[PDB]
Amino acid sequence: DLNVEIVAVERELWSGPATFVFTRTTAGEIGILPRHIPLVAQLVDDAMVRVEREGEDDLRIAVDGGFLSVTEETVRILVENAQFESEIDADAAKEDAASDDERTAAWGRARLRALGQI
Amino acid sequence: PAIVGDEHYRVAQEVIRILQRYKDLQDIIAILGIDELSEEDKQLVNRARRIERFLSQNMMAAEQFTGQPGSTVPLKETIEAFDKLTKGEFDHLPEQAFFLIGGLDDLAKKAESLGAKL
Amino acid sequence: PAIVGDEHYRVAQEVIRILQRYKDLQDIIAILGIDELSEEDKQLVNRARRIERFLSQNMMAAEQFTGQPGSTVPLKETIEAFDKLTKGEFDHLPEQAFFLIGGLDDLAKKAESLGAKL
Amino acid sequence: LVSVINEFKKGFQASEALDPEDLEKESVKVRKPAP
Amino acid sequence: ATLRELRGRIRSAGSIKKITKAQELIATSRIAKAQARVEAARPYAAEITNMLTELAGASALDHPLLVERKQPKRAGVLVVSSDRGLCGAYNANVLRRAEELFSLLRDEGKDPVLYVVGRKALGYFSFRQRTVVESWTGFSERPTYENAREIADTLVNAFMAGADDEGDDAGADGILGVDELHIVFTEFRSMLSQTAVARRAAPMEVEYVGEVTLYSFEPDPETLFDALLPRYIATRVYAALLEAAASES
Repeated sequence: DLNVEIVAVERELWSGPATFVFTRTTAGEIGILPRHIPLVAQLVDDAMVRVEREGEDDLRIAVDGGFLSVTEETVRILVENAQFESEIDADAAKEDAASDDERTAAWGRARLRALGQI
Repeated sequence: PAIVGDEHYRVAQEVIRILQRYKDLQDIIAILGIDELSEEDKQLVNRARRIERFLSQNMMAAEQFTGQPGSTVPLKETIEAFDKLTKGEFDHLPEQAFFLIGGLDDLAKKAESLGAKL
Repeated sequence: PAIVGDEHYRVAQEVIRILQRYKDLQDIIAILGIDELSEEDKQLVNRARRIERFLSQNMMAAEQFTGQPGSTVPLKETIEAFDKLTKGEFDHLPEQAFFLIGGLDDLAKKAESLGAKL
Repeated sequence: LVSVINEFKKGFQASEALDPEDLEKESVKVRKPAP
Repeated sequence: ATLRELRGRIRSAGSIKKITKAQELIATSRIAKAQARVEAARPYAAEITNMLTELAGASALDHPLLVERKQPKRAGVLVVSSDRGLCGAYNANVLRRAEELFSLLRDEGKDPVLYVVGRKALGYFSFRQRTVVESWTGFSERPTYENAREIADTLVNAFMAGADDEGDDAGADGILGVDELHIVFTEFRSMLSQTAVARRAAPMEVEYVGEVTLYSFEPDPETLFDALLPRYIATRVYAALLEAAASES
């Protein structure tokens, strides 16, 4: 298996084993499996991370300022900010989406994608 | 309370309590400044300064010393005004608006003259 | 001013004002030091400490106790030196450079000995 | 008097060094050797 | 009435003593919190350092953020100070370090363009009449990554705008930038020792070593390097802010 570490600037948010790490880099959607080759990529502005763990429900994380680093022994996602699916509130995400401010619009779109409404 | 009634006694006791606390805090304010007081203590200090200014009054016999004609305040108006003051209903008015005046009408007129609305 | 002239009197009054302000600030300085003072007050306190040290002098009769020969300072040099000190032309020099010396030449020599340039 | 004061106000005239070694710099580490 | 005033002074001194003791204990707790925050911030700094180092190792080190300007004449300087003033010599030491940095820059034929974090430095430079391009206040006690991101964005934008500047002219930008970015803050070396230091955030001179599966970057190593260098600058600014908060406590 592969160990995933979702780390924020202020603190390390999440850390644990997983089975499939989906995300959307600038080039395009990427799915990391246990022995993926080493890689460094930049997550898109409104990126989203989906961690499929062993014997557990998937974890959806909205990511802001994301960066992905695969090392064949652990996947490390460095995020300026992030929010788990449970913590994300729908109404605020809708309000902040489709905003002129590019940063808040990207954050809102990432929250929408993490929730499931896309 | 038996003689002057519950309302008068309660308002007077609240005024005395606020002024006593302000007297206690005066030295701390002098040395370390007001900014180092708790928010509730800052509120109490502002209320106490306004109350102590409002206890002053332009007297009929004081005109010869100030040129300002004196004023008289009915007891009911005094009790109501100090009840309002002890609740912070005039906290938005400048303290100078409370200096050497009569009732609440005088307070409103002076506050308007000083650029504030009662 | 009618006797000692306007320049002497003005310099003396300025020195007295600075020293009086320092004496007033002593109460705050005792507890919190010079760090809580305003920028004006910090500058004045440094000026006052240097002035109070410069009012000292190596006396002729003191040679018996210290072995250091005393010094004579002409009144014109005294007025000029204290005018410069109150203006703030020696604030960079260390405090001790002003201690137990004569005129401005002695101040320059002692400051150079201590490291500061003058 | 107010007018005179306004006119007068219109006419009235009022009145060491850091060591370069002490300055630690932000460096970009690189595995590769120098050029 | 000497005895009466003496008793009043005794009461005042007792109240001041009580307040100061309480503030000292609260400051102890806040030191604990600030150190915890520094530890929490450490791992992201380590990981981003490693990632940026790899990107540099697999890319050309010619970013405009890593090249020293030609005949530089300006230097951005960010002085980090506190908001509250009951710290003893914190602000004084920081501002003394800043003045020494200004002297060094002036001896190096540069002009300091000043940015301030906190209110005490604002007051100091207002008294000195030194101009402050921008000031951020109200978070020195507990800074977040957003504040550091904003500060780093402003500083890097000024630095980039300085690339096209020619002499005193802003160049095609219309903005007169700077040739360097320095940070003057207080390091929390240990509970006993706090040291004010000046640090050049930009430009970042390259440190080389001989040696230590190559990494597979996408889309391009240079694009990732360009998109990550500002992130690293923001991370360094945030670390400086956290250390400044701990030192202030």
